[PDB]
Amino acid sequence: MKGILGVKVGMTRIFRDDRAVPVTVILAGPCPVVQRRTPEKDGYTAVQLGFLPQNPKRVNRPLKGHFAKAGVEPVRILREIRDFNPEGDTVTVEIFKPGERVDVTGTSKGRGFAGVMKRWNFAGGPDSHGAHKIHRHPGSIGNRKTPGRVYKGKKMAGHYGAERVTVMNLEVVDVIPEENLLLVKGAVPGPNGGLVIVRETKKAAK
Amino acid sequence: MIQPQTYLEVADNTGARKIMCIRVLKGSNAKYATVGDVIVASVKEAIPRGAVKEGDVVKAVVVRTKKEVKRPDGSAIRFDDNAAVIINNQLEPRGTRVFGPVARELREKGFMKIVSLAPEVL
Amino acid sequence: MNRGALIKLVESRYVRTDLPEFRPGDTVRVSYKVKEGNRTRIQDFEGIVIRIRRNGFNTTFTVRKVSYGVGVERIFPLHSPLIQKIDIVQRGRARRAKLYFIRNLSDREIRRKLRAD
Amino acid sequence: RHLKSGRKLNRHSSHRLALYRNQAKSLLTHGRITTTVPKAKELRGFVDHLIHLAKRGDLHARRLVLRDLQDVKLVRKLFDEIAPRYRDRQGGYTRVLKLAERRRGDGAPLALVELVE
Amino acid sequence: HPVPKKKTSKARRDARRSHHALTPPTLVPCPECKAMKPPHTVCPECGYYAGRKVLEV
RNA sequence: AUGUCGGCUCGUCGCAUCCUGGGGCUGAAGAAGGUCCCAAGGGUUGGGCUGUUCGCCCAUUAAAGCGGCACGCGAGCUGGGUUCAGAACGUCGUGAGACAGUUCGGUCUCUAUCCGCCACGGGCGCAGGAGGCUUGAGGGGGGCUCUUCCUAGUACGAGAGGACCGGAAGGGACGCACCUCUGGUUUCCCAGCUGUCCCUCCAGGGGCAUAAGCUGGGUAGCCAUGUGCGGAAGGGAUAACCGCUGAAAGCAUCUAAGCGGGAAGCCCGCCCCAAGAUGAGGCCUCCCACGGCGUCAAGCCGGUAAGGACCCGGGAAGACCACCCGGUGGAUGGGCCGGGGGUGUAAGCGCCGCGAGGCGUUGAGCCGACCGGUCCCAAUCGUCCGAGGUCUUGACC
RNA sequence: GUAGCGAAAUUCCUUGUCGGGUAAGUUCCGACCUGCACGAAAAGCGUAACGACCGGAGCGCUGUCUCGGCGAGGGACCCGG
Repeated sequence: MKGILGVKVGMTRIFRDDRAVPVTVILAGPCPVVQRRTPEKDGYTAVQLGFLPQNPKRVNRPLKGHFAKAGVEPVRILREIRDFNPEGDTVTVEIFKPGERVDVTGTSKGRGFAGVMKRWNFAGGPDSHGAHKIHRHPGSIGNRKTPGRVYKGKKMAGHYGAERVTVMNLEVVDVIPEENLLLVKGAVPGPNGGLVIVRETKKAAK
Repeated sequence: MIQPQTYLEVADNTGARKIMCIRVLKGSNAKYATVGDVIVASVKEAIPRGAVKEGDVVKAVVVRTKKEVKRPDGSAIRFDDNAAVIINNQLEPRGTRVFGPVARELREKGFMKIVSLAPEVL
Repeated sequence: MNRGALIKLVESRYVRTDLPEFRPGDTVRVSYKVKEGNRTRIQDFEGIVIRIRRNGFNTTFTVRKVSYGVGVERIFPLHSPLIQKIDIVQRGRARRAKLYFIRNLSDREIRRKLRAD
Repeated sequence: RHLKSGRKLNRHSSHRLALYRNQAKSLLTHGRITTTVPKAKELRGFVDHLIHLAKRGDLHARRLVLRDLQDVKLVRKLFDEIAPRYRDRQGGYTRVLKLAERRRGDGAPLALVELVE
Repeated sequence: HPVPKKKTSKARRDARRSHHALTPPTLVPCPECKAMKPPHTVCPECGYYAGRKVLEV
């Protein structure tokens, strides 16, 4: 139930009759650089690692912190919980049989200090009936002397793009082992050329 | 496809080829309307004689001038907004209508009758 | 390499050649013929006769609206690759200026002017 | 909200074009220009284009650089003095070097453009 | 209008001013002459990266 | 000087619940109820009238809650009302005027120091120096629901009518994300057109006609009106209620013995932040115990690319800084090249037509970011801080 | 208190009743008289033309809104004075 990988695109396909809409995530086949066994940690968990960026461009602390079990020369070295790794190197020729289910998370597209009209989806002042401050500004945010404080958690202008985001249950319309491509009928967060890790959940009777 | 308050062609029996859509009718909260959704609606114009004066009658929207994206995956759209008037359950008062033949509307299942009924030319 | 390449792997698989029918134009009075199943699995064989009005490219295409005043106008984008389609026949020449979106039609329509184009 | 794109550039549309064509005249005359850095960056884009058409070599393309710079003495000056100096090389006809001394009273970093020789 | 309500101190004022301050500019020997030079722009005198392209008049 | 009704925008809270759940009782057959009890997690729409909260009134719906919160919220809005000056009607007054009697009018100043809030940093601590990867105390997000259909119109029924339980299938609202599709933008990407002035006279161009002249298109991007998911399943402890055993009341009794079931509620589960959690770091790798100066080598030092920073090239990261990837043992910008993808046949020449134009060379030309290639152009050469960020006790050689 | 007007730039009780409008009218229109406290030069009652008057419908068009999106400029942010 795993695979670290670089989201590539969002591109339609047709299906028998109805048409489906996969994104096309590559999954090259990372070298599990470190088991986290469990005597040593609570997790029991893999630390693997995808694409490879030239040998010299490297602090030697990774040269050997990567050398021990030894894969080769790469950077997207991230960790995930609960997955024995019989293989010396995962690949998804059979990590994922097509048509199962999958749970994807990858970093979201940025925004910079996007405003309140964004943030909480609603907002606005009415326009053109008077506004010293037209349309899109946050409304009042409290109440006099109930506390004299903004209630601590509440909505406000902020920064809404650099966040990690997941998308849970969604269909894997098809693996394709050759170029280690994978097709996941849906959205999948990210830029593209971007980064994503992939795992599982789906128990419910629905 | 959208219509909260609107005008809308009609041409069964009907007082016109025009009616007012009051509030649409599904799921309590509502907002919009696809074909096959019932839409209760007033009848802004009355054909002389005829059988629908100036009241309001429930009726199913057909066509929509809005790009509905099909499951077979393609999308009919036509420069018109035209309901058919309906009675009680889901029927037709008049048996005549002017619209293209075609489907989806039957896939709604509620009214296989209209799709049976709606001809060809125009 | 990269995403253009691999998506052309993936579409070489499905979207494939759309089965080679690659003759756009725009004047093109034309017959597309979609399947559309429905009642009793019946793959009734719908056949539409219409005026191409636009098309949009990029591997996946969409013959864009293909229009026809049945009496009311009805327009029909009709995904060019998809297997839904079966047979296609241009009946017009690929002539007449301005590429696509010819909205001359969507508004002032009328047999007479279209013939004037 | 803007995230991806390009051409991220200051002044004002029309007079942006005017700015470029203007400095382009300058550089294609004197052979080097000293300016604030961003102006230099975009200038190398645009001018590198114009010299490309300069080696493109014919009547049309000549009248297309005329579609820009609009000044026939500088046009032919370019068009026979320059092209041989690049009648081999592919792109990157320009050069840009940041200069030691930020300017008085306005504080811009400066820069030094000249097409390569 | 929504005016400040008071001074608060040499301290907190100097806190703000404190956190301002500024960096020394970078500088390197010139490969050629020497001097300082911002680490790579063509210096005013020894005057190049390679091939002079300045000066003399 | 404590800006007063009402609306917007944002709210959060309680329960004396409108619905959703869970249960007693019935003058409950079933279904629909009635009525009280436990229940605050979510939800409580769209309009007409009026300044209106209020109220009736249409359309429904699971419902269309009641209240707080300076009759929440004007250093955030509107100002319709009402409390200014102008004006008029009614009436009261001999008169100026007046009336919780109406009527039309009638400047809303609001650069933030502090708390609070949202994001983002700076120093620094974490008693060897740095480079990565994470658990999670803890905290937040989320928690909705209807409709048809199956067991079956079966139990119930004397028919019409019609279920519990338990399993699916569909949407509506809302939540989070994504460009493929549909769609919207695309201020200069393409073409057309009008005046005019100037390039050179005609042809072809340019500027100005809003900061795109105007009209048709439009990639990327950014987006909704589009697509995908999500609301749980499970488990624990539970409230009304239902018990099992069971005494003191040698029978009986759900009780302090002692155990059990029992909900959208609580906890965990799912997402997300988070060790400045001073109690993390925990793991891993290399640096080392570099060698330094009057030894408590916790000072001064190049050391130490171990690393790091400065500068640079940039960036679907972005105000700034941060983050991330590159520095010539490069493919990171810019360009050239190839595809894409926009427009929709370039000028030139020829020929046709009195002439506006047509036709052929012509799906041509031009081409912004799109996908790759290509050391042509630049990221040259570079200095700068950098070790004890750990101790006494306990094993242990 | 005559003719003329009346739920009225006058009527409180009040959204007075009836009818017209709208799916729905505390608004306006036409009547009713129950003129609290209209009325004849502080003028009554009409009236074509006219209004930067005030009220009420209807259409045409639209970001006023249903919910908003996007793009340019000018400020805002960063640097220097």
